[PDB]
Amino acid sequence: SKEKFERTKPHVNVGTIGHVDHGKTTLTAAITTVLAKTYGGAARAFNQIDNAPEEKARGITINTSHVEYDTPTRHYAHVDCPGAADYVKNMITGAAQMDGAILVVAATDGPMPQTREHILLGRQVGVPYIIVFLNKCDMVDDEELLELVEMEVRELLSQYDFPGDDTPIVRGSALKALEGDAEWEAKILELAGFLDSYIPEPERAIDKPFLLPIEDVFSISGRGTVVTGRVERGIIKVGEEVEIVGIKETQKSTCTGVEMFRKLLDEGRAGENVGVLLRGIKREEIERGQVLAKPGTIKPHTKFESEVYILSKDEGGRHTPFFKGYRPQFYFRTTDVTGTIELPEGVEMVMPGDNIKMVVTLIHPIAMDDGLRFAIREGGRTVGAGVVAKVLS
RNA sequence: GGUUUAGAACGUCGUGAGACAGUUCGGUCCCUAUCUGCCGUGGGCGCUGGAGAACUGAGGGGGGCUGCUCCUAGUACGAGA
Ligand SMILES: Nc1nc2c(ncn2[C@@H]2O[C@H](COP(=O)(O)OP(=O)(O)OP(=O)(O)O)[C@@H](O)[C@H]2O)c(=O)[nH]1
Ligand SMILES: [Mg+2]
Ligand SMILES: [Mg+2]
Ligand SMILES: [Mg+2]
Ligand SMILES: [Mg+2]
Ligand SMILES: [Mg+2]
Ligand SMILES: [Mg+2]
Ligand SMILES: [Mg+2]
Ligand SMILES: [Mg+2]
Repeated sequence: SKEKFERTKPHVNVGTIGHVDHGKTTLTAAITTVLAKTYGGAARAFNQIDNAPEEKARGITINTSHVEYDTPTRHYAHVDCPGAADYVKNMITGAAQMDGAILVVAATDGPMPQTREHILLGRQVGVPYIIVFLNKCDMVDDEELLELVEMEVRELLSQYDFPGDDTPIVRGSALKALEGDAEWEAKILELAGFLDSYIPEPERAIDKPFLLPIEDVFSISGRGTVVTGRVERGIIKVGEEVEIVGIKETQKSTCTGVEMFRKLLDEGRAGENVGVLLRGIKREEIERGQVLAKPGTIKPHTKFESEVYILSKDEGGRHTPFFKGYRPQFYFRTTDVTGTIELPEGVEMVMPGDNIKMVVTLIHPIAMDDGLRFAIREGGRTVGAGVVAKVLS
């Protein structure tokens, strides 16, 4: 916290996606070192990304570790999700902010079970565009075998609603480009070109009132409690009133300071990932899941009508009916919450692969409006997405 | 140290002397090796004229334990761990 971040170049929220032990932290670490040397960004290393006793004794990503690197045209803000079966909740918070993704497949193994589950989760939340990166290559010195894997990735995307053949499948090692090989360094500089060319400049909302869903809370020793998250809409100013709304109850506060990757900001606008400092609030009372709205706009609710689209075996969901009393997990913006379903009159059962309305009573109150969407999950697998119809409370 | 001498006590059994894999405190462990055996170490004669060396090797003996850490490799395997 020292340098004022000057607002040059359009901000793009990027993140990696992939299977476990399949290239991801190494991919980001290579992007950090390569873009530092040629284009003249900040250095950093692979050690600073993933850290602590829990992510070393095993050697896996559990929390969402972020990076900020720059190119001539645009400015990027990377996110490394955990990619594993047990940590799928905190993966969704990183994936929700992401506009243009970097999928990671491997030329040795190929497609894996969670590579399918990641892409299935992304569309229901909000991932318009996606790029593939074959992160091994050099392990198999053969032209025929490597190109057979390229064919399999186009099938995954085209089956599950995407361009498929139009998506640029770049190839190359991360470990060779990390240390400094001239042929492999330039092949990741080519991926930087595809991030600019393929993914467009995302359209932000700088008009409708201020909102900020919290992905993860912090406690800076000196200043107080800080809350990170993408500014989903509107603008923030250092001094304005900020009514916290969500789980538990509803608190009043003021914005002490906005920052972007340990650098100051006056006007933190919509689209970019910023960490807002609060006035006289503790680490205990503020929870991961709540939202920072402008006073008077949004109101907390725990009962709502919604036209939910349940999925069948073809898309990816259930294969059996269910009566009232069913309690799955609802993923609104960032965090999950349980809720009992109440079906309408003249509706005995809910078959899979059907379009119906339903009143859902949540256990906690969460803020919502008419137009918002979510993705239901239960039993380590998806159920179906929907859209909010009417507020009831 | 224990169990098995003589002293003493408790509990129990006995009229009592005393008794009890019941308990308790105290209580002399001798021998210079002839022979076999064994570990060493010589003298004698032999090995066919005598002497000094250096070998060969039948045969015999000794020795043979094993952890942890890296590399291959976070590779095969495994949906993940
Ligand atoms: N030889 C080679 N090894 C690679 C390459 N990319 C990744 N690896 C290996 O894979 C390991 C990195 O695993 P990650 O993908 O970071 O594991 P992770 O963070 O759990 O992955 P996610 O679950 O996707 O978050 C390293 O120890 C590398 O040895 C590559 O291009 N070539
Ligand atoms: Mg990682
Ligand atoms: Mg591992
Ligand atoms: Mg004694
Ligand atoms: Mg005695
Ligand atoms: Mg004595
Ligand atoms: Mg003696
Ligand atoms: Mg021998
Ligand atoms: Mg051995």
